[PDB]
Amino acid sequence: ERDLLNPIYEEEKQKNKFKRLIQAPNSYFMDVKCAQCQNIQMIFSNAQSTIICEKCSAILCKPTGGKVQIQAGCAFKIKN
Amino acid sequence: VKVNILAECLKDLVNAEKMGKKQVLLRPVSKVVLKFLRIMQKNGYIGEFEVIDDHRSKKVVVELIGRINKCGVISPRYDVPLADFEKWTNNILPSRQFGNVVLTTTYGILTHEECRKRHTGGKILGFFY
Amino acid sequence: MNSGRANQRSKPMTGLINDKKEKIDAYLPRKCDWSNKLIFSNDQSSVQIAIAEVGENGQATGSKTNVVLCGSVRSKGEAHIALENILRERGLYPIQE
Amino acid sequence: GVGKPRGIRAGRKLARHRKDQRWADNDFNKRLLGSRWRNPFMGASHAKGLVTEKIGIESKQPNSAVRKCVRVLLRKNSKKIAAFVPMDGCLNFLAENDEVLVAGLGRQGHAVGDIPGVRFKVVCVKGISLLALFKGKKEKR
Amino acid sequence: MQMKGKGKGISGSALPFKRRSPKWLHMTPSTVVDLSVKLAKKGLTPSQIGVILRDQHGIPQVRFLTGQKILRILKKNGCAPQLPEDLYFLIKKALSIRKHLEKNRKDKDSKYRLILVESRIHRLSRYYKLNQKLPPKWKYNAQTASALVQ
RNA sequence: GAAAUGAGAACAGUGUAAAUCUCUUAGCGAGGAACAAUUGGAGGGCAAGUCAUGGUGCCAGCAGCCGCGGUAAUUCCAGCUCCAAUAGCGUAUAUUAAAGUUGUUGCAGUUAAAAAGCUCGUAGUUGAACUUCUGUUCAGGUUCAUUUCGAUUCGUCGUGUGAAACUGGACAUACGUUUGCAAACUAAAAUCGGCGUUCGACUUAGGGAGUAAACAUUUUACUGUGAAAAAAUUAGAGUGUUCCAGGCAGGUUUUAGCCCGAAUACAUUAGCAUGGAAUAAUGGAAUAGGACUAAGUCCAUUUUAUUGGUUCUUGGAUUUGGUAAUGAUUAAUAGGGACAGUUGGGGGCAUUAGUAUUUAAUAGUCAGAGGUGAAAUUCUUGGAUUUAUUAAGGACUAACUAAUGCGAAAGCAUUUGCCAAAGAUGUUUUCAUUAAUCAAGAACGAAAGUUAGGGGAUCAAAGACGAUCAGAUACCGUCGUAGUCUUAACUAUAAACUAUACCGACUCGGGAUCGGCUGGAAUAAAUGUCCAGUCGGCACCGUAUGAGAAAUCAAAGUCUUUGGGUUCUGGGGGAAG
Ligand SMILES: [Mg+2]
Ligand SMILES: [Mg+2]
Ligand SMILES: [Mg+2]
Ligand SMILES: [Mg+2]
Ligand SMILES: [Mg+2]
Ligand SMILES: [Mg+2]
Ligand SMILES: [Mg+2]
Ligand SMILES: [Mg+2]
Ligand SMILES: [Mg+2]
Ligand SMILES: [Mg+2]
Ligand SMILES: [Mg+2]
Ligand SMILES: [Mg+2]
Ligand SMILES: [Mg+2]
Ligand SMILES: [Mg+2]
Ligand SMILES: [Mg+2]
Ligand SMILES: [Mg+2]
Ligand SMILES: [Mg+2]
Ligand SMILES: [Mg+2]
Ligand SMILES: [Mg+2]
Ligand SMILES: [Mg+2]
Ligand SMILES: [Mg+2]
Ligand SMILES: [Mg+2]
Ligand SMILES: [Mg+2]
Ligand SMILES: [Mg+2]
Ligand SMILES: [Mg+2]
Ligand SMILES: [Zn+2]
Repeated sequence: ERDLLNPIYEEEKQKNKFKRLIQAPNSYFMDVKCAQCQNIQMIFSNAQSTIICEKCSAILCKPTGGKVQIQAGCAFKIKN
Repeated sequence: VKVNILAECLKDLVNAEKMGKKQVLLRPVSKVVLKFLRIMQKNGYIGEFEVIDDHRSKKVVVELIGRINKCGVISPRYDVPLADFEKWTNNILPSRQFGNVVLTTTYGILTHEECRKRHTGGKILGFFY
Repeated sequence: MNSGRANQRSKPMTGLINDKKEKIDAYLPRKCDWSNKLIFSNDQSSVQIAIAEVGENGQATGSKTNVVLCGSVRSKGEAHIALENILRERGLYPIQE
Repeated sequence: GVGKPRGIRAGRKLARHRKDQRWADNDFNKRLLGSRWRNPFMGASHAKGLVTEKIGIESKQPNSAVRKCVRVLLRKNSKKIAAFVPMDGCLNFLAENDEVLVAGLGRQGHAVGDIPGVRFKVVCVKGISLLALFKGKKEKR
Repeated sequence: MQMKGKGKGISGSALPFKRRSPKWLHMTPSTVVDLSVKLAKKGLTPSQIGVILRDQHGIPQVRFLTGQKILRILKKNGCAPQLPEDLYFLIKKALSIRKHLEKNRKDKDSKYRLILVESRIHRLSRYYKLNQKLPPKWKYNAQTASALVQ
């Protein structure tokens, strides 16, 4: 027995992006702080490209299917 | 693709009462789907129901009493003069006692029966008993 | 949503009543409480459970509550969850010390 | 859905389909192809004719017997006909060259289970119902 | 799932509920409109521009922020990409196929694949022409394709 | 045993142009072969013989289809007795129903007949969701309910409540505007009376409401009435002696006149009038321009007697300025594109191996090899088979290779390198119905086969031989041509198989898989392993108060509780593809 209108948070957290009721994504946004310049740039959780630090020109993120690996030790807050 | 979601929603629901589901989630929903729903509700077939706001085209959840025996639509929604009624009443309904053949009119949507009251009716929509 | 549920059990169940407001149906059949289906005249696998009423001291009272569970629901291994819920409804499954 | 299309705008389709898929019926295909007119009677129910000769035919499968039959010449049609003479002594009345009235046996096609290629019955001799000649108190020439 | 009696699935993308613009971000519609048209001037697809504004400058959904869909913004600012991504690209690969086919005049799987791709293009033309979003005398044959190559 | 009585036959009367007949009616008119029932059956279907009946003996014949008949026939011939319809009853042929056996409703399509081998694709058919919802109050009925009221009787009305919904109003940013009518009430001003005001009657203004015309993009569709000949069908009245049926007839007791009738409905399809709010299609402002409003200007113009000239009313054209929240629904667990790592025996060019089969060289011996159940043609000391090295050549990709992978299907497995392509996953990217299926019409489609060249190692249709057999131009054995390989043409079929059309939504349990992704743990920091999710892809296990003829089916399911969209196919068998 389960209510379909007041579903558990966990359950919906497991389900597939499009299966959840209100239906929302997983992607998020993050302020990255270069390993040098320090500049704080916003990068999308699913960047589809390599990202440079507009200050110096360092490498911050490498693209993948879904996740974006962050180059070396750079900082990252999840804006939400 | 999809078509007459009223049909999409309807059978999904029948499959419900038939399987003994405790409640149902209808995915693609419209004014029609909802009107039909409150008409079944009003006549006492389905229970309380909630419409969730899918920012695209709402999702509805209908509680299942356990009195729905069958509720479907009718292929092309033929036109039906008031004279064409008994034909369909003896046709679709399991008796001269559960008269529920929903139709579309200019006067909105009425029960198989209400259409005789208002005296107009028009195109068939669906049925439930 | 208790809503619909409370309202179906609401009034009494009475079979085919004629103009002369007479009941005619040879007998009024038992109805499955968790499903609201009809219990046959020969439904082998449908059962009526008898549960007893207790009186605030660990003692038992000469009072029982019945639960009708149709065939199919009992067959899909529902019963245990079905009953455990008809008992929530009639305020009873949760058994406080 | 099933094969047939359920559109309110697709009546034409269903219509032509039925007119077509309908040729699969022999009863239909039969009368529709003026077939009835080509048989020996030319559609007709009965036909007059002259006895060309009384011949006998052998029974088929589990039966063994000498069937009485007359080879007739239909009038306006002018065809050779195989005609079974009914009851017992019957052929004893049919004199060669007399006028005979013939009709079919159970739906024009298969002959009685017993007979081979015979499709007709003989009902009149010189314009005298056979039954009549079969029962003494009736008629004879 | 288009030209596929057998293959079919779900790539992704589901716009979040909250129809307003993210909190953290501050940018009068105009601010974006500049980036958008600037970026566009460099020669970008509204398809690609939007990608930047999400990966680079945290703007999830330009439409939600401006109240304007990219292509529209662009068209209002003269920076309109003549021929739509849709058609453009299909025709691009449609062409790439032809070139490859030449030196491999025997590669049959490719003859087939092109047949499908050329088929699509005729489907877009039918469409884009009907929305008076492309001159009626438009015709992709081989000259329409090589015409864009110059 | 006597009464009864039409057939029958009749003077009269009626009727008729005459005549016939009917009808009324006197004399005459019924008791057993009579004053009269047939026709067609009696195994089953199909109602009726269990006769120990006679004749016939697969003969004569019956039989609609099963089947009867060869010496003891329940189906023949006939007797008897029975059954069925009965002034009727058989038969032949076409046709209706049974025929959900031509199917829109309402079929079938794995194996019974039936999905096309497979994809593309204009006609056709089919198409996601949003746009006054809603509330309050009044009123007219309607119903239903009633610990209820007043009336009547052999079953209704009125009254009250609650309720629902209808309606119609009103009002609430809310389906209209003008007109004329009527008007219903109110706010002022006037007049009139009493004592500026308390009040009253009577005027202007004001919209509902109340009609008619003008408007709400255009149809579908539905309401309703106008139209849809008569006769016929249904059907009211109506004792033609009932009835068919005609439309007449009812009361002389108001009889030189009375009473009453010849009604009504249905009529779909296309046209007309008209009420309309749903579904459905269609449309309005996106280059811009639209809208409303004021003025200016230009063109056109009615009435002013008429012609000019001005003006002006009325249409249209622009410019400007003002007003208005100026004008583009979401973004389909639909579809198309962009992008990102990645995956695959997908494909096309290159390239590249590896053993093996042949065949050749270089050496090495020695009498047998090879083949079968046995042997036999076959090969061999001008050296076989054999062993080592090596080479030429054409095909082939082993073992890993499995209910595992990719490709529309046919089909696809050595390395490496290019060439254009693809799924799935990932997306807070765009585009926003672009789509589903499809006659026409095209792209493919192992083999075998065909044309013209290549190539020719192995196996091998035809063929040549051995053996086996009673027979062997067959199943074994020895050889061998076409092919098998390839380039370029052509051929399109195959148990082209899951014998199960594609798109879509649902519904049981369970682990294991292949590809992608996201969390986590250990090592370790691995293009690895494991735990847990989850999309998408083969497949399996268990099970169904779901399906079936069953085998069986998680779909072959959500179909008598018979209807998501679309294409193709079948209609007893054989002759026949
Ligand atoms: Mg037989
Ligand atoms: Mg899908
Ligand atoms: Mg007389
Ligand atoms: Mg007597
Ligand atoms: Mg008799
Ligand atoms: Mg007989
Ligand atoms: Mg007899
Ligand atoms: Mg006998
Ligand atoms: Mg008969
Ligand atoms: Mg037939
Ligand atoms: Mg108003
Ligand atoms: Mg390759
Ligand atoms: Mg050999
Ligand atoms: Mg070699
Ligand atoms: Mg593999
Ligand atoms: Mg290998
Ligand atoms: Mg070809
Ligand atoms: Mg050759
Ligand atoms: Mg021998
Ligand atoms: Mg050989
Ligand atoms: Mg991980
Ligand atoms: Mg896993
Ligand atoms: Mg079946
Ligand atoms: Mg199974
Ligand atoms: Mg069906
Ligand atoms: Zn830096």
